[PDB]
Amino acid sequence: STDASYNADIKEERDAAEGPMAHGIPALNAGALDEARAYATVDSANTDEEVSVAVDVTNLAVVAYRAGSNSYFHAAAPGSSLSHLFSRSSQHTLGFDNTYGDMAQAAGSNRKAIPLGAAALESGIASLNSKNPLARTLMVIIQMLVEAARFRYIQNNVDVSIETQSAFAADAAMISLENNWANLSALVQGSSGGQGTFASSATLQNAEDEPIIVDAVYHPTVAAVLALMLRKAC
Amino acid sequence: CAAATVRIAGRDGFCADVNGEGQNGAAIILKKCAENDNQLWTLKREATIRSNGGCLTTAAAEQAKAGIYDCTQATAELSAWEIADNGTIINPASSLVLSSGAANSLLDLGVQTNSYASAQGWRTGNETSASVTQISGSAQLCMQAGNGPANLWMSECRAGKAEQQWALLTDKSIRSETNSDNCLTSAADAGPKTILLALCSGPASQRWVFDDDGSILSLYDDKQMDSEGAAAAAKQIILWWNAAEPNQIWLALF
Repeated sequence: STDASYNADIKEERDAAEGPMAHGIPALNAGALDEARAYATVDSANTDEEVSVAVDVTNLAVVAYRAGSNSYFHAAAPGSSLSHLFSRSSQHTLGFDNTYGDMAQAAGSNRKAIPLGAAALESGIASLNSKNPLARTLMVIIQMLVEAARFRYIQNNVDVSIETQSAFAADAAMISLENNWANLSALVQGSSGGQGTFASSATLQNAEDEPIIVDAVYHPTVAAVLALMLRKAC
Repeated sequence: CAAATVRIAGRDGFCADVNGEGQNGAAIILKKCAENDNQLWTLKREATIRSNGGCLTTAAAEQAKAGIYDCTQATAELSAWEIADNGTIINPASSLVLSSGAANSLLDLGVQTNSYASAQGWRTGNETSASVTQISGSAQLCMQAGNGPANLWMSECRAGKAEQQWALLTDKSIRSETNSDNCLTSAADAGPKTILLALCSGPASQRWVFDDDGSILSLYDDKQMDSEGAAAAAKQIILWWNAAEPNQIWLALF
């Protein structure tokens, strides 16, 4: 239950799944990944009820998770992923993917209507070790662990939380950033001939719910926030 | 992937404009930001900033001043510009950079040498207004304005007090929100004295830029924003060099 422990945590996640940067912001490895290195395993313990996450190091997606003697792969999991993930376990398959639009449909709620912080993934892991209606615990886990490594801003949201010692939900700030992770990248890689200027206006919201129309990379909301960028070009 | 079109802001949020419209030899001025056709600049793949069909050339009626011109009647060297994260917009061949003598509307824009001043800081992007954010630093302490906005150390974040709020202008200058007149200044850095707030004189010492390394660098001296040690609640902040200290790390939570 510390910021440093948590800081170091996502740090080891940012510098373990990153190949040479572009505008100073690192980028995930491209198809140059063997199925024998496309999967990263992360552990997560609490009251000693721990899980294991199997993320894709090319795009940072959770392809399944272990529970002692049971693993649970998302519906969008390719075949070759079961034959070399948590094989020594009793495999299983879920009825949805790692998408939010999916896990949102499941839970019946969503990121904005979901509290985050220490007192959140604490029980998030419990539901997992146990079982069902864990859809939500995927919101307050993928977001607390994965969506915080790509943006320094969501880490400082999950960090300023442990700080102030309260709980909180994902505002329009983290959501816009989150769902614009594919565009941003594409727009920052496709934007090399226009030297620091995208082709459209990506809208991200500030903490005061003020819509922001980012046009270039010369904005703090880009160079300082983005920590890991998806690999797409032009 | 070939050609994109945005805007170019600068000194005190004033936009880079083309005297009315004209063509060939029309000087560039500092005009209030609007969605005008003579306000939009097309950043291209060969590095030529073009506007109303013409490229942005460096003239020399003796001196050197930005201006538009036929991209075919102008010599390459005079049509290729280079924009960097530091906020500079240079012309590699001449080695001269885009600068704004005075922060006044309709004021002619001139090209000079790299002083790394705030009078030479720009920001290409459609969003031109000042980005009001919250700068967080060492030990999750926020940046506030000690005493009457004339000194600033760190203090706990209240999460709603304008004393710790800051405005980021397109000229790469950190200014106060309830007084966008004075802004982050340096000092005689040669010997850790202290950073505070004076009126925005536009020197190469009031210009900061948030780099991807996680810190705030000041182009002029390539130093970064640091603390005297840890004392943050009644002490001071200094300018020190690349020591990879976790204390030199800051994040603008917007």
